Amino acid sequence: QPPKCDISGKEAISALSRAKSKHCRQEIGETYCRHKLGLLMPEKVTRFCPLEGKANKNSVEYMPANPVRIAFVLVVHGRASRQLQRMFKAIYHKDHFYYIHVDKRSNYLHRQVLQVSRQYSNVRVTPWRMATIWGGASLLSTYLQSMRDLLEMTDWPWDFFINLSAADYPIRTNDQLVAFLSRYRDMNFLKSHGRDNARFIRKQGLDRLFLECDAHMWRLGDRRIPEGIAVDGGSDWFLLNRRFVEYVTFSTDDLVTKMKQFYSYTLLPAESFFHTVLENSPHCDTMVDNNLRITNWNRKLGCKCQYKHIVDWCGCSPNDFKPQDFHRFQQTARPTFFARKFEAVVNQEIIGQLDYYLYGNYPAGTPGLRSYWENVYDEPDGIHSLSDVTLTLYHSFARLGLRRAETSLHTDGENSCRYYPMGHPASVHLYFLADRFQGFLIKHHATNLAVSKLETLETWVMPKKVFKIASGRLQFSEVGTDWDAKERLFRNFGGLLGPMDEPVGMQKWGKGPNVTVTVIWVDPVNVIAATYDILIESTAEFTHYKPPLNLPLRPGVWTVKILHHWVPVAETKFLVAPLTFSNRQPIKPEEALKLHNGPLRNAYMEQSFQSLNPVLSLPINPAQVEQARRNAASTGTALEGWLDSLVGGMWTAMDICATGPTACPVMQTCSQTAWSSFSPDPKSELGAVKPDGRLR
Amino acid sequence: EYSGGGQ
Ligand code: NA
Repeated sequence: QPPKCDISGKEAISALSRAKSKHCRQEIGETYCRHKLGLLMPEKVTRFCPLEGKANKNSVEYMPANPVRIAFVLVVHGRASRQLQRMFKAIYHKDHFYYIHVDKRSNYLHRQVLQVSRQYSNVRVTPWRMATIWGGASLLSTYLQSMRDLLEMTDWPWDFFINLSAADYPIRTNDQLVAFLSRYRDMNFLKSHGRDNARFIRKQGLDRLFLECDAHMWRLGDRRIPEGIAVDGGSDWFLLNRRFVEYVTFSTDDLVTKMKQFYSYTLLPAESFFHTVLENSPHCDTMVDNNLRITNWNRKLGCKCQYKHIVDWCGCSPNDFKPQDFHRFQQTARPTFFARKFEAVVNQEIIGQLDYYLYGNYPAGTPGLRSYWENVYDEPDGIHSLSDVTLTLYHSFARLGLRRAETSLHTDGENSCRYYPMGHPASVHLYFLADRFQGFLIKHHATNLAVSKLETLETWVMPKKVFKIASGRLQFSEVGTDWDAKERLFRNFGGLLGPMDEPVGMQKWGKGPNVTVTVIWVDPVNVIAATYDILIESTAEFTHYKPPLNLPLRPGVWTVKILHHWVPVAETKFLVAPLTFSNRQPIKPEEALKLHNGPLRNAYMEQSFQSLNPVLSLPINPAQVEQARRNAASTGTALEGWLDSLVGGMWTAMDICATGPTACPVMQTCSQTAWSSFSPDPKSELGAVKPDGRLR
Repeated sequence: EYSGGGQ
């Protein structure tokens, strides 16, 4: 289906060669040809503002007689439902309104949000849901539709529109926010970049044409900035009053119409659409150059072009706050009422500090305040949303818990804590305590074999410590995947790895003169897979590197060693698990053999290091090498025993509880433990509205 | 205050 016009632009040709679907290629071709004929983008726009330039207009203790009612639009994604609930508790008041958009790809979070909206009459969920990728044009589409929806809800007489993410948190009380906005109810709060505007346009790619399709932002070519209007932008977090939102939504004048068209094909549209419209509209004199937010920008860490695979551009994102940042929420310089970003899996202590600062400590004896639970798998989403790696390992963790139940009962006769596993895991949680990862919580079903009854259980597994130092600047060493360069940690928190994974080695360093070290990767039968030196500059805090290891990796316990002139410094270990599932079905002999017998070539790398095995005392045993070939052919129960002995060597079943009635007389009820996802977690629990109108 | 960082 050739295009409507000759497509010659290098960027369009690149997008068409990378796009995955026909529909996308079609829309790419259509957009490019429309723009080539000059019928897609407006070329001149009317300015209605009577000011020569920008306005820049210029206390929270009083009690207003006519307090504003706020429409909070929450645009949320991911797994952090309990943190969302905690933040919702802090910002909730019975007189405001909450309209929650959950990313189409975040079905677990959406189910949790529905429980909230079913509880409270002033909480609703968008029935439509977009896949709001980073920088996507769909984010402006999401705000504009939510504004239209909210203006049509006549039962909700709201005065301001405030957008928040699940990583935002208030830094002042609701009372102070309402008092401030009630005094300035005719103003709009938007923060501009304030620096050179030509540089802003170029860095934002505003003079480039983009198209969102297939959950990707395709760069299609250049375009002109329309004449007659001033273009501006900055933060996409703002507070807009109802009168301005009505203008944006229902006006058909030249400015709004053409800007809606222009920004349908714009990267990061929400960082400049509302600025450009406001400054060129009849409301230009209402603009306050302050979005009342603190955004934790840190360009040295947050600008790693980390979204290069989602958008045809390089971007930056704010860092997560840490405890050392608490004093920044107490600045009196300018009015500020919210901040971002906060992530409980990164640092929950600063969240707790902030929440108790605003609304007081919880009563003594309140449980769970230093804990965090985050669901990373939920049964309604299906085992096909897991990978073969995580399905394999979650199954193994459950069986590890069942063995702990059996061995924890000391009886002469029939063991009433012996179980047979049933089906697949029902849910998996990450578990953190005092900002330390504690491992996984697996909820699973099993038959109690003494009474022959199905029971629902939860197992806590914790990884064994493997980092070992020897007689320096090295503080830690870890192997993982999905390294987050902004937050300097692996987002695959358990280090779960399969034979087809490409592991990454990380080192953490303290201050001191520059130094060079040697890293050596050792596979489970003592084959040296890779060796390299790395410079550790005096200012370096983290280093990492993904060695090019031919796949598949031999399963078992690998070791990574760090040397300093052949002097041992430290070592860590990691587990490449053999898989018991292929495409979520039990693995078959021929696939098991091809996956578990080491890399296709003889070695892991073109260069061999057989010369170093005697130097480092890593001799290769023919009897182990042989037993690994025998293991590579195993399936069924034999493969299960190989995997489970590997897992048990690197993981510990810390505890196991029953969710309901149990016949095992030493099993605690989950809700009565301190660690279970069923135990009380009041800081994230939402109850009845109090007489003061609050939940917190 | 903006998130874009060039091509
Ligand atoms: Na509701």
